[PDB]
Amino acid sequence: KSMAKAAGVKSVFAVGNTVYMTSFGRGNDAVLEQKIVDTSHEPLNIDDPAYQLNVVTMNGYSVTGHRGETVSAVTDNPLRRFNGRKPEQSVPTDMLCLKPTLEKKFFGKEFDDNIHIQLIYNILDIEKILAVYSTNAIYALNNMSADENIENSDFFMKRTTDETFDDFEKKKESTNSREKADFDAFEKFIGNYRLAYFADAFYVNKKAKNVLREDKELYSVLTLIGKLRHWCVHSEEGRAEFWLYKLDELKDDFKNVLDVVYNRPVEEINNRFIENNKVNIQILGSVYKNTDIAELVRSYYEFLITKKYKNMGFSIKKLRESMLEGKGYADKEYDSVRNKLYQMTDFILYTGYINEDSDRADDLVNTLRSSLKEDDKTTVYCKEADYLWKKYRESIREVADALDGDNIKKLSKSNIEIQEDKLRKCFISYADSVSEFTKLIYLLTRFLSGKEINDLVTTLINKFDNIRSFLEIMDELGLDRTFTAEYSFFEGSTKYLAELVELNSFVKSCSFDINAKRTMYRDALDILGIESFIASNVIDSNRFKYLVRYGNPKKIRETAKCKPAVRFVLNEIPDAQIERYYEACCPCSANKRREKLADMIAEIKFENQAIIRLYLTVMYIMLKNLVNVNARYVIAFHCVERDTKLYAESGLEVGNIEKNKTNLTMAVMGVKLENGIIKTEFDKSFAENAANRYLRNARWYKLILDNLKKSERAVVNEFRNTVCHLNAIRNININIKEIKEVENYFALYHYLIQKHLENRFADKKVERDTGDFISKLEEHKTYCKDFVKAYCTPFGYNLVRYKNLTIDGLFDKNYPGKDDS
RNA sequence: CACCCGUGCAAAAAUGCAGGGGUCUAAAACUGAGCGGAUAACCUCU
RNA sequence: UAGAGAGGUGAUCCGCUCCA
Ligand SMILES: [Mg+2]
Repeated sequence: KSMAKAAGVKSVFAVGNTVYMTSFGRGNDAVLEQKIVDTSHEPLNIDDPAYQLNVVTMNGYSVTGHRGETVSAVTDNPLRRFNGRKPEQSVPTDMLCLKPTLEKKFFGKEFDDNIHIQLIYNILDIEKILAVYSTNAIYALNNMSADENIENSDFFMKRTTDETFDDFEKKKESTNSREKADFDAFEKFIGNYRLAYFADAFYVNKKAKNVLREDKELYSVLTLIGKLRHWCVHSEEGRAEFWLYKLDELKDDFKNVLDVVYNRPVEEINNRFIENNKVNIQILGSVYKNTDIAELVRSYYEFLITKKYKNMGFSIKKLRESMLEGKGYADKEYDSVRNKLYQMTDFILYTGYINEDSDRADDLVNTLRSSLKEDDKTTVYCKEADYLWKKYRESIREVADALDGDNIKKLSKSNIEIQEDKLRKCFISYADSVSEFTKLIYLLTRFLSGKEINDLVTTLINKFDNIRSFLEIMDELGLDRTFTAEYSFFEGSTKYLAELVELNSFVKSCSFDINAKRTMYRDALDILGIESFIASNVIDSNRFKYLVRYGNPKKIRETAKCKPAVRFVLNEIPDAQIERYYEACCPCSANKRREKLADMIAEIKFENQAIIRLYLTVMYIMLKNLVNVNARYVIAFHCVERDTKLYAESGLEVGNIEKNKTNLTMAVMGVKLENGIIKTEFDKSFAENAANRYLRNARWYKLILDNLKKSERAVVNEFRNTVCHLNAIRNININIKEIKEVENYFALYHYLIQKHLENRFADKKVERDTGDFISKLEEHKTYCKDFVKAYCTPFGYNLVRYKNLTIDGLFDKNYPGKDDS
């Protein structure tokens, strides 16, 4: 987008009165080129200048890079920020005017630079991205007890990693009713039949059958996630602030359960790596009659699992496809062992390429990089494939004829006695040499879907890589960086980055218990509305697996009867897919086809039936999107809970936060609540004394003040409780009963929230504005665009977040829209 | 097609044109060759 | 016609490596 980024300007920093500029290095690193003080620059990195300064002035800098095509761009001097037309230049502050307090929190003192603030913001992003997935996981585990649904202070809410299971059992005989209820809730949870849906966490094999873990292990696994959620979404006090970063100091039981949970996939991958692929290696060694067997298994492990030496610069799969084309191996007879044949051929190609065919690989990579046209690309691929086939014709023939039918049985029954000394060097690390943070993260992802698992892992690696790059460039300048005593967890950022990269290689979705199949047939029976085939068809479906985890089957069955909701969601379906779906089971235009398909979906009944796939697909996508929309407000509430304490440390009289969470935006504005109402009216003088730069502008200050008078503490409290507990989705079958016409997922989610709020506040007196909002909601049969900004006011101090979270069209990145007024 | 900031030309104190922002939001990076993961769709054999 | 598995293919989102 920006021409400055294209020109190669990575970042612009300002320390003291001197300004440094960085450019992109190898990977995600950084390096200094230009330093400018008092419009006078001295070059650095003489060996390879990414860009050069055409002209220098106090206003800005002129650069022309060589990253790609010669592109000229102009960058702005950060020292002149906030000091325009308004001794008149200084290091820029934070938009929230909360920089010195954060710098004092994570470091000894203020550093008067603009790098540490970026590092702190990147650190905060870790908690910000952990909150959403932690609350999603805790919702997934809380989905149990669906039949006897109740809403109160839940068992998972009050879980802390202070008392072990030894002390927890003491509540069994205690006369205290409050603790008796908690212990009974835990006992009821431990006997739930649906626990098998997370067999990768609560189940362990025992000589062999999968069996339920011991009680203390289960309690530890539950309470770890519970405490993680409570710490990340709430605000701690005392020594519990630094729980995640002083994770090294738990009790023994949690360490043991983390070790046993994380070790099982490693044992299944590494310990029996020989046995799983024995039929392949035993013939590969025959093919390589003059190589070391230990080196061969080492190379096979490197290729198949870690892919450490892969990515040489061409698709080996395409090379194999072009090499085998036109030969007899495409025939149907070899289809039984076809996958093993491709694996052997690919490994042979790789091994030949890494050892001897190095110059050829380099030439192929250079030729691929030098050209752009696809015709030349495929011609070069075929040219290399012909030579490769000519060289390797005999070996693949040897592999193919040695992998026929009963010969595999003879291969399997025989034993093998390889030496494991050379192989263990490249083994992935066991649980004995793995940090607690990665173990806890892995335990967290046992309750997430594939998309969520990938997003979490990738964002974590990206953030840690950014932290490492900032640490390195901080080292380059020569300033102090050493963290405080209680925040030393980030000192070894490189170790955690490499560890997470290793973890990402083998992380997979949680496997499902074999014995749970009986429960599947009854649950899938109810999700199709067949009350007192399907098991063979839809149980294995991934949509069913990701729908049963995050939703009550009965509520999902009931919520599909709402015709407009189903009608809207299938609009995003590509034309070809729905066109195929329609004529598949129905026996003139796209819109009527969609409407008829939605009507057929709504009235699904039983007593050619390929319609089931579309129903599960649409249920899965709409539920996932509704969950994702709610995830944003969890982030906002977590940010509020952090910012109230940060501002209190800053010196502002924020006051109590839990009783009324509008206190944050009230303290920033300089207005104080009096006798239940905001007495003061708007005045321009109040804008100049805003606690942060966001509320300095008069118009948005007045808008926030006007909207604040229509907010109520009880409504905001209930909205907060609904957001954290996800009660809007948990009671979808009632809150979506009488919708008329939805226009986007934002509107659907907010209508759900409105209906929930109206349902609960039906028997309590309320002030006039809320009554007017309720009257508007019921008559229009759609979400009100004023209540949405009325109860979203606690995030008012962050004006940008306010606008994004209350204006339809500014909320979704993929669906831009117009702005009001 | 949101927010903030700088510069040059208009001032009636507020607009236009042209740029930057990991220190704004779920939110910093153009092209080419590849790796991994996740959800799909199509074809061929059983 | 609708119901198993394997292989391949045109498209999507996130991360990562190399060169310009
Ligand atoms: Mg940021």
